[PDB]
Amino acid sequence: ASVYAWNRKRISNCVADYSVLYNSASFSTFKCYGVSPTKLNDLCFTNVYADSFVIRGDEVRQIAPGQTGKIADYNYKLPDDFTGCVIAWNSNNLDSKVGGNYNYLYRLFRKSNLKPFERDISTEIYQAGSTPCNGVEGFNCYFPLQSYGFQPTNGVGYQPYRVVVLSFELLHAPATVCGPKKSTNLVKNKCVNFNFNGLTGTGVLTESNKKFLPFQQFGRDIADTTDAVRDPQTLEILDITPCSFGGV
Amino acid sequence: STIEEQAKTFLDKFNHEAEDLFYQSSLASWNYNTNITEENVQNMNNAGDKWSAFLKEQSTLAQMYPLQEIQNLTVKLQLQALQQNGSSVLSEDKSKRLNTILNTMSTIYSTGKVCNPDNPQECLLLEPGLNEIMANSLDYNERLWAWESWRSEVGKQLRPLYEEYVVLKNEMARANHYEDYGDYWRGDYEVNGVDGYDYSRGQLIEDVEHTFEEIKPLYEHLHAYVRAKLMNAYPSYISPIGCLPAHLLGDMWGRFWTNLYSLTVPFGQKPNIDVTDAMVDQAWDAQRIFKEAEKFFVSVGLPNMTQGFWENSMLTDPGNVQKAVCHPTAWDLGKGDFRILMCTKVTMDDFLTAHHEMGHIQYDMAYAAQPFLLRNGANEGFHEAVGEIMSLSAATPKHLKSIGLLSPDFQEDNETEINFLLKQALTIVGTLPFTYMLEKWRWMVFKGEIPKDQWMKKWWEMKREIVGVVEPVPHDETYCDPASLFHVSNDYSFIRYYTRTLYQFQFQEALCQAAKHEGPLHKCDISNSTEAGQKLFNMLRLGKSEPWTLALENVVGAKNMNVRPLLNYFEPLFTWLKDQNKNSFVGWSTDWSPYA
Ligand SMILES: *[C@@H]1O[C@H](CO)[C@@H](O)[C@H](O)[C@H]1NC(C)=O
Ligand SMILES: *[C@@H]1O[C@H](CO)[C@@H](O)[C@H](O)[C@H]1NC(C)=O
Ligand SMILES: *[C@@H]1O[C@H](CO)[C@@H](O)[C@H](O)[C@H]1NC(C)=O
Ligand SMILES: *[C@@H]1O[C@H](CO)[C@@H](O)[C@H](O)[C@H]1NC(C)=O
Ligand SMILES: *[C@@H]1O[C@H](CO)[C@@H](O)[C@H](O)[C@H]1NC(C)=O
Ligand SMILES: *[C@@H]1O[C@H](CO)[C@@H](O)[C@H](O)[C@H]1NC(C)=O
Ligand SMILES: *[C@@H]1O[C@H](CO)[C@@H](O)[C@H](O)[C@H]1NC(C)=O
Repeated sequence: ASVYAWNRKRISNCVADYSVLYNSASFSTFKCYGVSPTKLNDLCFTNVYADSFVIRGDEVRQIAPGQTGKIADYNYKLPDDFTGCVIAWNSNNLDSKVGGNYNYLYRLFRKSNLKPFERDISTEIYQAGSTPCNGVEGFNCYFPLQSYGFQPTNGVGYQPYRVVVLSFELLHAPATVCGPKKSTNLVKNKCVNFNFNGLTGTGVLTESNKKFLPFQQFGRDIADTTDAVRDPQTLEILDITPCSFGGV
Repeated sequence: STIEEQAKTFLDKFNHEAEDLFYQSSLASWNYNTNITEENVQNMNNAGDKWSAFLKEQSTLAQMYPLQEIQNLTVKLQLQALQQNGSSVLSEDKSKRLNTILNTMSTIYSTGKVCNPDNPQECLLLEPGLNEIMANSLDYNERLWAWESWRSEVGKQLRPLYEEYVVLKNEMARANHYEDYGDYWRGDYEVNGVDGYDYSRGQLIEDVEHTFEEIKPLYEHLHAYVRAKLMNAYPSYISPIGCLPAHLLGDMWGRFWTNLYSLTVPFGQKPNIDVTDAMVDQAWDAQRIFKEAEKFFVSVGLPNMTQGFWENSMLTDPGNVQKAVCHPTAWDLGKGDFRILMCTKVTMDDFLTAHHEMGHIQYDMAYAAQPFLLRNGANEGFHEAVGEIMSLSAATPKHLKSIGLLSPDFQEDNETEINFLLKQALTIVGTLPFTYMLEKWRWMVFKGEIPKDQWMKKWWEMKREIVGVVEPVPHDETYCDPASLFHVSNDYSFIRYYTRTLYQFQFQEALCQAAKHEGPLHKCDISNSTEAGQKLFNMLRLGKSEPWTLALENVVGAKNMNVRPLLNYFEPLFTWLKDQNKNSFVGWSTDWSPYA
């Protein structure tokens, strides 16, 4: 979509992988603000609303927290210290054509600065003078709407880079989705610590003759003693019991 | 509800609308100059007419803004350039004489004819036929015929055409409430509205004329030196008591004396600074020529060229069927598209032209942060002199010996540098009086205080006085040989070449003081100094957004056009010329001796 008609789609109930972005070897503005790109994988907040729009190469600097300008003030304003990341890449091979790609529009004028995280969709014309315009172009109408023009011969500083904006904030909505956690390797016959999804403990593997039910994550036997778990990785049952101990 | 906020709204609308139309007109003009077909001519005139008509509509809308209350200078310069009516003041029956006459001038000049009268064997066009007979041959008889082969066969049919051009362009000044058309061209240098910084339109004629009384004594000694190695080849064949023929000064107009170097070499026993034989042993090509030029600039501190130029522009002469002209010109298509249009050759001139035409491209992106209406030079002399100061630096011996073109054992005595500096003086200093006289001639005839019967007797009497040339044949008033030049016929201001020299040496002294060079200006270098590169790019990037009279005060502190920091470059040359002319007859009076 265009800059003035940026969409906002929430990503939730599924795991979002940011590792593939690091080795994509295609982005040119892989910059993160307010958080390191690596450390936001394991931990993250909800409200993963993604904003997608088209920004010209020279207009990249305009789109940044605490930075004002033309696009940042009349099309989409990023709040200062915005906790998010911006990833941009060249789109000349697809978002360009000979003679100008007249498909992305933007707002050139506005009476007041845009509120951060606001989408402006209106046909209202700029009113700098006192006499309004009745639909006929004159000396004070100045139709703000204009069409971007991108060509394959555009300079590197003017190339249209396809960029998206990710927002991260913690609201009352629970059950946020973050990056996946790498699984360790199996270890057999050793008093080893284990930390499953929610619970952790120490013990060793020992043979058992009793099968556990398949619709429980963990179980206990006596005196709130958790001694049974069910790995969901492959549903392969493994027996875990506290390892031997005693006095000398 | 303020006029200040109303101008920024209008220029923001024009900048995005015009840059879409300008990129279509520049792209259409580029394909016409590379691939000529029958359909490509109709495609270019269709896009070019609606682009020219768009500026006609925007100039009328900006007219209703009053100019007496805009204290901001950035938008004042934009509104002054946008409100130039141009051809809109003329009526429809008079505006049709512009496009009709100007297209007739280009087609008439494009007719090549060297077939001999009463001897019709064959004749080819101008470029392969006319240029070889003036630049290579050394025979007096046919060149005297060749002098009359163009000023009596081409200029005779311009007398009714050029006079119609100079009687309607002169009328625009009364329609624009100016004095004359010569004063209209001085409006680009005119600055008003600033206290103590005002530049009158009429003060420039006096200041230019006041600076000409020190150019003359330099040109007196320059002409005296060059006359001693030419009278050697013709002792008793030309008399050494009068002036020189017009058809023996290198070119048709005698502007550049480069072709007299083979005839007038000072000391040909030692080899010249020539590396044409040096590049062919290592098999140098067009690609390796421009790569070492690029790494010279990035060592200074300027940004390198973008990736959308090497795979997009053309470098050599492509194909065999494409007979498109490749005159060295700089292309600014807009929207980040920049091209160089020339045919490369392994010659002296094309290697220097490769340096000359790339500098305009490097200047165009420098003021890329400026708005579109201010995306230009400060005046017409800035964009030409900036592209030539790096030509002086590339000619230095450390850079020629740095790449490996020159021999590793090349001594640097007295005579290897006096020969180079005086040859540069003939192509730079020698062209200053020719540039000043022609623009001085055009101003009074545009002013109108020259009758019809006094064109030739005043034009010829100053060529004999200032330049010092005796006419090889008398010419009456029906000839129109001053209108044959490229710039005068196509409405080009020739004053941008006089201010080119005075600008390209103001920057040299300013940058050498920034680099803290210990020595004179002839041995000074600009390279290997990132402090001077940031100093220049700070001054290159202003463009037309600031007045040019403020641009001088930002570097030298003198608001006028100073001539003193140009003689200091040639003090080693001037003191030798003063000693060499102790006995020669320096200074000519009026001379009717040969053709009384
Ligand atoms: C998830 O469980 C399925 C069940 O067979 C298994 O095939 C798959 O490999 C498991 N995922 C991983 C990452 O091992
Ligand atoms: C180049 O010119 C030739 C003839 O002059 C024409 O046939 C050809 O189509 C042109 N190429 C393009 C890309 O227009
Ligand atoms: C003057 O106009 C320029 C327009 O480029 C603007 O940037 C600057 O802020 C203005 N200054 C004042 C004092 O109005
Ligand atoms: C330009 O032309 C308009 C009418 O077309 C006129 O009102 C205006 O005064 C002219 N301006 C100049 C500077 O000649
Ligand atoms: C131009 O210079 C920049 C900065 O040193 C560099 O990253 C870039 O690769 C250079 N361009 C080329 C074509 O080498
Ligand atoms: C110095 O200049 C003179 C010219 O008068 C020349 O003869 C001499 O060779 C030069 N010096 C050297 C070392 O060549
Ligand atoms: C200037 O820079 C060039 C870079 O190639 C270097 O070769 C040369 O030695 C330098 N000269 C001086 C005097 O620093």
